[PDB]
Amino acid sequence: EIDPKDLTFLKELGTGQFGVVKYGKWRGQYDVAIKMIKEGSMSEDEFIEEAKVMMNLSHEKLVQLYGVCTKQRPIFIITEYMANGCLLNYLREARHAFQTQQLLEMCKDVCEAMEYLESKQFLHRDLAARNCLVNDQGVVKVSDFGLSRYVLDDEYTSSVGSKFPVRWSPPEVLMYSKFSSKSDIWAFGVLMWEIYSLGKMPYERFTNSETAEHIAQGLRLYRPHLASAAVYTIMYSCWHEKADERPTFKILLSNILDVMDEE
Ligand SMILES: Cn1nc(-c2cccc(-n3ncc4cc(C(C)(C)C)cc(F)c4c3=O)c2CO)cc(Nc2ccc(C(=O)N3CCOCC3)cn2)c1=O
Repeated sequence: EIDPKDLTFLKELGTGQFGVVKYGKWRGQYDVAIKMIKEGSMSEDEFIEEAKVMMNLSHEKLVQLYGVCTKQRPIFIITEYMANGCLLNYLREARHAFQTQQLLEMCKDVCEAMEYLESKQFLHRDLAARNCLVNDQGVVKVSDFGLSRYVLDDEYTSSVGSKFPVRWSPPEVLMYSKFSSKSDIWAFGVLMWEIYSLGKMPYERFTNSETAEHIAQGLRLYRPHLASAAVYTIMYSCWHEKADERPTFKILLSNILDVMDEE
């Protein structure tokens, strides 16, 4: 529990599923981001109970939760501040002129975070470049893990809703609501595709509805130009039609390290 007397509100950082997020300082010293949870957007009591478990998730590649303000409304969520914002927009800025080793290191950052979540049996459920952030050193960290469970908007939570992450979801989620570790694995493969494509929309010439068909029929994202055969094999291995034949994040991490050594 953070005391809101110890916060300031300095600049807007944009809006997400729960409303506005601000940059400010905590204790007059520490940079933070502050989610101000919009009324009606969150299952607040459930989140408050889960925040207790989320306070114990800590890894260098996970955005760090500093605390919450829950003796008031709106509730606030206080985290690590990530100076370069979301990965998706960062990827899309041509000035960065990334080398492919830098792209692979972004995949590795995310894979490390995801291996830690997997070790805790904790699903993200919306892993995608829009839900990763980049700090002032260029390190990518996974954000907003587990928070999909508290979203009240049916357009997000329904698998045929307009906001559901269709292009990041495996067939068994879209058809049956079968969420598992292996559904985050599928999304991670799509995220590597986003990274190697410099932030293109997956299935860029298809709708959500056409994507769900394409993939249920066995077809897959093409190799981005910047991806070697070895990198494409890694992302592609995340998309096996049999969930149980997809790798774990531990295996992915070893594969990524091997390719880094090879390249
Ligand atoms: C910690 N933090 N947070 C956000 C932030 C802000 C708005 C929304 C969200 N967001 N994103 C996804 C999401 C998903 C869900 C589910 C439930 C759908 C998964 C639930 C949610 F609450 C959310 C959610 O709030 C976040 C990330 O949390 C943004 C941060 N930093 C910056 C820094 C710079 C700039 C910028 O302006 N620039 C200018 C151009 O150069 C680059 C930098 C912008 N932001 C930050 O440090």
